[PDB]
Amino acid sequence: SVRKRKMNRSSVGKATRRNKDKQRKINIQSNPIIAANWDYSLTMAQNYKKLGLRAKLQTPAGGKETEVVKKLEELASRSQSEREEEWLEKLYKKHGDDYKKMFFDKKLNIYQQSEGDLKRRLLRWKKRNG
Amino acid sequence: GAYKYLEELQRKKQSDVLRFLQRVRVWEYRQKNVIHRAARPTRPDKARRLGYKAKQGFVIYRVRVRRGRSLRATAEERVGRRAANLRVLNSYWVNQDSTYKYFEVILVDPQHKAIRRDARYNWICDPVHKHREARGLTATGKKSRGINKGHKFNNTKAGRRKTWKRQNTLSLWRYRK
Amino acid sequence: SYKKGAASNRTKFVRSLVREIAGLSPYERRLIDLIRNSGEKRARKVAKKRLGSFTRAKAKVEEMNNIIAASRRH
Amino acid sequence: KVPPTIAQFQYTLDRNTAAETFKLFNKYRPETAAEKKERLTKEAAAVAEGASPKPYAVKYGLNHVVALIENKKAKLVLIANDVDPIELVVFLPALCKKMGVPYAIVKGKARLGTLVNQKTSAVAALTEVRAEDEAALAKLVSTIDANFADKYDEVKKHW
Amino acid sequence: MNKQRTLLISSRGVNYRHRHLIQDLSGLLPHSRKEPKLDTLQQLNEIAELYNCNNVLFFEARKHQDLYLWLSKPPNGPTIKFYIQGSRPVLSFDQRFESSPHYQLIKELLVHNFGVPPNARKSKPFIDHVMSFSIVDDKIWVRTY
Amino acid sequence: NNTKAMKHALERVQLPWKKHSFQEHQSVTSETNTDEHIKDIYDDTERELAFYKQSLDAVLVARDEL
Amino acid sequence: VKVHFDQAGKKVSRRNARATRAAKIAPRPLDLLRPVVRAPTVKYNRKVRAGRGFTLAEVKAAGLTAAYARTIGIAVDHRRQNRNQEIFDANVQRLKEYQSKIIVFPRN
Amino acid sequence: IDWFTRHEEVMPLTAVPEPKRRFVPS
RNA sequence: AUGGUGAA
RNA sequence: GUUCUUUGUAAAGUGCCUUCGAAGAGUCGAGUUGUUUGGGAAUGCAGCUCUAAGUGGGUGGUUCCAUCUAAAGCUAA
RNA sequence: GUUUGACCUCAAAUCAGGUAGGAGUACCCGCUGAACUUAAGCAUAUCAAUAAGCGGAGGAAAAGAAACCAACCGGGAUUGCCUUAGUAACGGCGAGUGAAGCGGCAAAAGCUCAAAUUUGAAAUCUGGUACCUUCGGUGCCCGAGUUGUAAUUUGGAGAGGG
Repeated sequence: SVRKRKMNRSSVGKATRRNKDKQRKINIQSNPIIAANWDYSLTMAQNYKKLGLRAKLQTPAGGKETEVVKKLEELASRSQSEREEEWLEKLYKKHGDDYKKMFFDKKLNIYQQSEGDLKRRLLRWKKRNG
Repeated sequence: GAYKYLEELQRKKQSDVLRFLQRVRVWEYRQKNVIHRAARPTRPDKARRLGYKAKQGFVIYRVRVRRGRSLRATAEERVGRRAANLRVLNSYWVNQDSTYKYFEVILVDPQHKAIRRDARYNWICDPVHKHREARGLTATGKKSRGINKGHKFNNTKAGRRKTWKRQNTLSLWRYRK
Repeated sequence: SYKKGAASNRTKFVRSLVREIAGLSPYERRLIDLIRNSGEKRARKVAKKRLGSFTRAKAKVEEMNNIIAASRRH
Repeated sequence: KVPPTIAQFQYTLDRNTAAETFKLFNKYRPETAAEKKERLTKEAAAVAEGASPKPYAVKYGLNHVVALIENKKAKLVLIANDVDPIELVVFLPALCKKMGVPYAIVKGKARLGTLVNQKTSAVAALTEVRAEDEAALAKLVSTIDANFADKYDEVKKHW
Repeated sequence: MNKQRTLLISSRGVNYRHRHLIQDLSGLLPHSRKEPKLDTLQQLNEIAELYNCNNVLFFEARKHQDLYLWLSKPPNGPTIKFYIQGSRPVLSFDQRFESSPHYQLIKELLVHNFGVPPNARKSKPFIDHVMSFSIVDDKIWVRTY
Repeated sequence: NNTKAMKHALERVQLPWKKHSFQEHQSVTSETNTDEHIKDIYDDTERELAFYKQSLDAVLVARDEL
Repeated sequence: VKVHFDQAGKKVSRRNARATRAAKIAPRPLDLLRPVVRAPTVKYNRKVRAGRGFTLAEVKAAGLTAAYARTIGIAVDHRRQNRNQEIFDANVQRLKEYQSKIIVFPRN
Repeated sequence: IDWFTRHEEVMPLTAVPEPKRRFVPS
């Protein structure tokens, strides 16, 4: 070759890259419980059977719980705004619990929300307050 | 809104109203250059349904081509050479004469920061779309390449040279078949 | 085709509105006169030659019949 | 030679009626970008520390106006004659005549732009009004229908 | 008395071999009417209403290798389906055509349809060729010399 | 396939050619040529010759009437 | 004249590709849960094969939603139709069994 | 000839419900 | 034959 | 893993009930002159002439039935 | 107002910020296109939807989420491999040319517009400039933009409310 002949001849050197070992021994990255329980001497499919978890959901072409309990372990384990709360205080002190009067009201209930909207937000308000 | 009324108005092309608009504009576009920039698309409903937003970075070039390879693709190719920084998106028919045909090809500036942002159009900035018209990747180019789905397009679906090279070169395995 | 293409009052309105505002194309301008003079027979002949198929020319001449009848009377 | 739906324009609204139309329309300016921004900072300074009805303005988008006529919500519709693609607005006088919404072809597109905080508008419409200008609006409707519509009943004809 | 017209019509999809047959027979028939295109059946009666044609030849096209020709009459014609694998003509026929109504009726059709009326629009006085009609193995064989 | 409606078709469709001249008919009914006697039906040898004779001898029936 | 010398090479390529996808998609089984489908044409109708995607109907009958189905790794097809009753039953049972097996981790 | 528009229109061309966004302040 | 270089 | 901040009558999702509900034209198609193919139902494309429809339109199967929704665009392996 | 002012259009500048050319070219995408040679002379078949030439890209390209294939107890984006198969089919049936659906596998991922009004408020973006935690954020000013920029929707429906 023309260009390769110069690169071998020059005193610049070549951008030598040794990256063939890393193409096989790939570290697991996305789960810490797996990161501890993964034998790199074994293959992909062999590591899955060792754990318990399925490696393939289809019937595979060709031929052929210590860890899974720890995954079930990690499976065992919103408020309202200041204006919204203060606005609900105005409605409750005015009417009480008359939602029909509350939604036919114009001065306090400006955005013409339904009975179901106002009462739901009042239930959340009655949890944080009286 | 109005785009339904315009859509239906553009159907009746030889009708009295649109007939008159043709004979005025055909005279007016002959006064101007071969390749020149229109400030706004004359058929804006068509511009939209071919992907034109009336924001900074979109350009509508009007182009003139001779009558009697396809003329739509030639129209796009002519503006590609003149406006090299731009990327051809789509083109459409506006008006025709006995001697000439006119197209209003729509372009996008990939360099303009209003296009490099929004994700609906920032795909055109990717270097794989340099001269879409020079490779027949526009609407009319893909039409002339015979690229659709069906029994009709069997010999020219995924590259007519690709299917030829596949069919007329011997393939041999390590353990022979 | 469950969503075949129902009447849609708006679309019918727009099509008939544009149908009059645009006017008439030169072949149709000839065609409507050809109905009144030479009858519906020769009208279907010219329309079939002008358009692609006869199935187009039927609905076309039928549309012209609706336009003429509704114009003069109402 | 002009086909009748073109040159239904150019037979526009006259001197005095157009002046009176803008005497009404200039009352109903949309709040400009600067005015709107300063109002919201006033709202920010007030409401963060310690009611209003719907304000009437002119409606000015082509899609918005073509919505409003046939809604039907438009009362007066102004239409510019000078439009770069004329075909954009040619159907619009016919649409107004069909739905029975009173319209007027105004002269000058930039003339519409002045009342609306834009360069050009092509179409402008007044959907609703304050109570004081209601009688004045309806009087202008009759004024426009007498001057524009009744004088040019033959505008649908003659090339 | 014999005043008739022929109407060669075709469905979407005709070329090489079939268009050789359509174009040459349209040339050989001086009273032929060459039409653009059709797509389906009930319409064909109204096609005859246009040109006042006394005959019709409809080329239907189905399974990619075969052929389906439809011959019929304008007012109340009984159609017969087929499956085959500009001078004044002379029309020869067969004994086994007259053996049954099945072949006698199609003989009548082949006389005035595929033949000629003497008062044709493009009728030439000089003669050139014959028309061979005969039956073998339940099917017809036609060659023009 | 019934022959009743076939004979009803012979009533309405068929034109009387015997009332008119051979000029108007122009059709030689080459009778007594059964053509089931033809040897080699799959080789196409006698099928060519017997049909060619059937066509050419039919001209001489029309030749006197011409 | 092409020769496939790289039959051994590209198997090692494909295996290492699966190994990377295993490393990056750590607890998940590399591929999506595909349906069970009856093959077309008289010749092959006796054969029952892996289909492309389920349906909105099969997903809805299983007890989950279409958009959510894809996030849990169920391939969903929208153009496929549920004409057959036995196929519909087999796929619904396949999903319900799959839903008993899955362990969807919390987002906290 | 202004033929179709002489018969003046009655109901609007749609039937769409108008949303609550066009009432309570925006 | 394709493409190029030279030329009283 | 470790924290610092999360707000606004904010942003969605799901089931039921109620009222509506627009989808690309000098394009589809038609005739013809060339090109494309081993293409028989000129396949595909281009040139030129004319040029549609909305309980629509395209493609296939023996009188119906099945199948998709063009004339806009993006996308790894 | 025989002033003046809106726009639209055409200009301008050694202004500010950019960008396009050329090289390489195995692969890919377009465009253009021979002849020696094969059947007997050569118009097709045949060299050949080749070579040369021209234009354009990238790490791949192209293709792609059906206006698809089918005729079945239906399949379901595209690409590639195995097979279908030297089969259907075409070819002075001859030099011969030569698919495709299904099936097995490789790899798998879907979505964005245009479409009917934010109209109780262009909710959007460019640029300049001032700072900041600078592949950017914020304030302020300017321009674009209603001949429509944002949010909401793309038939798998969807939206309005309850």
